[PDB]
This record gives sequence, C-alpha cells and structure tokens, in this order.
Amino acid sequence: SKEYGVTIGESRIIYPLDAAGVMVSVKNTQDAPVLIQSRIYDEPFVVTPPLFRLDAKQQNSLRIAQFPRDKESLKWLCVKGIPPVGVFVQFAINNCIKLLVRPNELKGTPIQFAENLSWKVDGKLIAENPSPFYMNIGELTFGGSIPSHYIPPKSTWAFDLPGARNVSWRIINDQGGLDRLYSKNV
Amino acid sequence: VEPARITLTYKEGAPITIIDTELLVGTLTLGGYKTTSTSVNFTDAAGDPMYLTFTSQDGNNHQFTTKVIGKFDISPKVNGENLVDVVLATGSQDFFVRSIGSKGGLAAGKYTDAVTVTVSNQ
Repeated sequence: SKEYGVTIGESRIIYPLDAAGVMVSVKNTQDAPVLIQSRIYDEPFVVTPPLFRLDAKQQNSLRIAQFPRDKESLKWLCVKGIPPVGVFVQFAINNCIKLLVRPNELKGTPIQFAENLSWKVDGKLIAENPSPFYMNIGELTFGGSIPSHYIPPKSTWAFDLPGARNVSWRIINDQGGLDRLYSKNV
Repeated sequence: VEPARITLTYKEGAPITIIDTELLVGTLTLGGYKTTSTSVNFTDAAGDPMYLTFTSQDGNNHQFTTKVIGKFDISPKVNGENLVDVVLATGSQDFFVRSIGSKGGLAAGKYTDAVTVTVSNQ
C-alpha cells in the first residue's frame, strides 16, 4: 500500500475581476517531498510559484494574480504533486478547483439566484440559468439522480435524462458548502 | 471555508505470472472529493484512450494495457475517455486496475507506469 495526497486550502476561488491577487494554501500531505506544479486552464492568470518543492507534510502559499463584466468567467486552478511480471506504478494527484472570476458590477451572490433555475425536457433535462453567475450544482435529481454539472451564467446546460417530473437541486455556495434544496415540477 | 483535500491509496494486487486477462493488477481508493466519474481522469505518457499502458524496463519496450473500473460497472476517464457517468460514492471510491493484455504479445521482468490522477472538483 502507498498513499498520496494534495490539499488546497479552498475548494473554489472567487476572484474579484481586476483584483491584484488572492492567496491560496497548498499542503503536501504525503510523507515524501513532491514538486508542486500549478497551472490555470480555460473552461492571463499567473500562479507564483508555478513549480516548487514542497517537503513531506509541509504547507505553502500560492499567489494567483490576473473578461466580460456582465457575468462571471470560469477557469480551473490545477495543483499537482509530482515525485521529483513485476508491476511498479507511481501516481501524481492533480487537484483542480474552480477559479471564478467575478465582476464587482454584479449584484448579489449565486445563493440569491439558485432558486431561479428554470427547467424543461427536450431530446435531455435542460436547465436555464438567467443569473450572471455560474450555478455550480452539487446535487441533482429528476423523477427521483443525475450526475450534476455547473450551469454557465445567462445560459443553459443539457443533462442526459436518466414519467415523474420533479427536479430537485442544491448549488454549492461560495464557501464550498451545499446550499438549500430547491424543488420544482417540470 | 471547505478545503479541497484529494487523497489516493494504491494497493498492490496478486503477483503476475506469464498474461491472464481481467487480472487485478491493483486497487485504487480515491478520497476527499466533494463529484462524478467524468470528473476524474487518469492519464499517462502513452496517452492511449481508455487504457493505462505498462512498459518493460529492459529496453525491449514490451507493453500491456489495463483498464480502470469501479462499481453496476462504471469508469473514470482514462486518457480523456470512459471505457464502461455516475455520482461517485460519498467519502471515497474504489477503482480497480485490471489487465487487458498485450497487443504486441511479454518477457518476464519489471513493468512500469507513471499515472496522473486529475480530479476536477464540483
């Protein structure tokens, strides 16, 4: 048996548009040193340092430093812990969280608008998000379970249907917790 | 503020003798995620869609492939593609690395792979 682990201090980052930067902690929970390799992916941003040695059990800080202004944009911050017939396999965890670029022009927060998802079925269960925020669904059931996905702002997302017509969902709030359960008849 | 802790435990399977197919090479337990099966991607250098490739260390470049599966049979992406989408179990999920075979047909000796496990939280 061999254990691997990479912990990021937060499960998502809310990045205020044009902000100088934010700091996020990373921890090597493994008992061997690793190289921590950090990269930002599309769904312009600098991660310092992008590669550094993090010894066994050690934690360090990353700096993330910087788009439409009418809605959020989504990026992914990936943090990877790299080792610097017989079968030998080595693993490397690549821990990715949502980097949510949020204009100050935006009124409210996702939880204020989680209830406003409207739904229809064609083809596929379709959600409609009229809010300027990513609606990061963490729980979704239709007719009593659907692998959830975020609904992009001012946009739609089509889930595969898995004749009952209830849809229940929870978004993940800005703090990484599951929000209230909302339910509508479709 | 909830942290994103991702953990992985790898447990070796039975010794392999010259190969049988569907052999359990080893078991993986992925934990800490908040998360569906298509949110997990196991990648390696060979980059063979759906399979991890193990290569000999004798310079002869013998290779066999493996699939990664869990339970109804499910699968994370392997090199960007699913083999066999669901919500992962709470807390942790077991994945099993199972031999397929060798397309090239194997010397006894040591075989290796370096595998990246990408978890896209949420």
